[PDB]
Amino acid sequence: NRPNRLIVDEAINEDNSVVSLSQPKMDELQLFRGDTVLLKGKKRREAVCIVLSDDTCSDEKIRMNRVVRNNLRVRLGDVISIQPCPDVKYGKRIHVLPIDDTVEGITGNLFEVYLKPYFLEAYRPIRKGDIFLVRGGMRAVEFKVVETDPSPYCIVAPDTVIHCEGEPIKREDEEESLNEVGYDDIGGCRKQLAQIKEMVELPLRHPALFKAIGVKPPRGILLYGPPGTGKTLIARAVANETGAF
Amino acid sequence: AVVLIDDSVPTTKIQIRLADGSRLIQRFNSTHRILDVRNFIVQSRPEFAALDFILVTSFPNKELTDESLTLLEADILNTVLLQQLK
Amino acid sequence: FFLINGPEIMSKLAGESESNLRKAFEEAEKNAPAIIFIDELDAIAPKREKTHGEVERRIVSQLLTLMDGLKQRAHVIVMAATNRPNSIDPALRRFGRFDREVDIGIPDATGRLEILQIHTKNMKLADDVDLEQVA
Repeated sequence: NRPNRLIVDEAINEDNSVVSLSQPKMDELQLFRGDTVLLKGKKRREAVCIVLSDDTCSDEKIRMNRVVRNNLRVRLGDVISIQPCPDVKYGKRIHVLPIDDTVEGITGNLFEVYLKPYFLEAYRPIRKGDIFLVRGGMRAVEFKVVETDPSPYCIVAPDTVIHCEGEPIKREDEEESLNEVGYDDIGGCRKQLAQIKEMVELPLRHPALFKAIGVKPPRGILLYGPPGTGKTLIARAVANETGAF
Repeated sequence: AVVLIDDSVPTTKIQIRLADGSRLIQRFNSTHRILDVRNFIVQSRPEFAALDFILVTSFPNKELTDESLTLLEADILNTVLLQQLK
Repeated sequence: FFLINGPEIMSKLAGESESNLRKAFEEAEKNAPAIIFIDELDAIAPKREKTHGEVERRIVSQLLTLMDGLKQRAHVIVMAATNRPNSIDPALRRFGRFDREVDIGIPDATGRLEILQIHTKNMKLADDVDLEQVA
């Protein structure tokens, strides 16, 4: 429901290789086929990929990486204010997270081979938390850092080989993290729960607006009394959706 | 920054990204050859003039070996194209 | 203003609450002609009758000694706040432990309008309406 929200459909590839940025998308925003794009993703999905602008084949609505968006739980149609992310620069030796599931199928020190293929001209989306096609040792070596606060991807010199983590990250933890409790499970009370969540968020997303209302913001919100349906579901979904301790 | 800039000719805001990430955005006319772009880069930056400056994109790697290519055939309009000095 | 919370002095260590209370009283006395801001003092003692807790009984006794005590409160006011006047302890309800006692009542519609206007003074949520009319 925002002007910075083009109609993002699935790209011609499930990865960010065959994205089709609209002519209007490439025009109103500096949306190049090969430009770093700080798009918007749900559940804290920082997208800094280079989505292609395949408006030449079809100047249709926005086309988004299907696999990458699904893995990042991104919204195909959200307001992806895809801006350059040159400010986020990576360190020379960052804690690169070598996943055990990434090595679960890779042969030999294919991590080093992929890193050599990934250190310079990684040929994949430059982000974290999504499904990026990473091939190494005849396997899917997604031995990437989960995220880096500055430059989740290699936004440093191509030779700046981040110090890979020695421990291999097992697939069970990744599956548990991916099966998070999103706000999608928070349906039904799309009036009361929605109102409470909006009250919490506006206090967090526009506290200046609440102060400028002239009246003081609500000091808090006591939650609805659930009749045994299990309010832990709503609480966990909110806590996952919320950046609060 | 000696780039052939003309309103009548097709100008393209070529965001020429430097080796450090500095997107030198220049609206060069399509009639300008890649030699014109290289001369603009050299005039606006002596670091690439003293080195073997060949415009190679990150995705995919394709150095600008042919400096006679026109800006129209380059297809770098509103694009973050990396530039490196070798 | 020696602010005193209700569940504050009660600690796991032996006699910790009484020691804390005595320390607070002495600090307030040596500090200034202070006032004992005893906040949420209502749940402090069940008149030492229903006080089956020996620690609770000791706490009540220490509180009585500090409050009801010869030459104890010199220029030392005791801001005692009660939420359940019925839950008051026997000795405290008497003068000497609490010489004064006030009950806070609900406001009248005129006082309601006054308080409402004063609270609403922070903002303007109706330019063409009088808050007194609604109140």
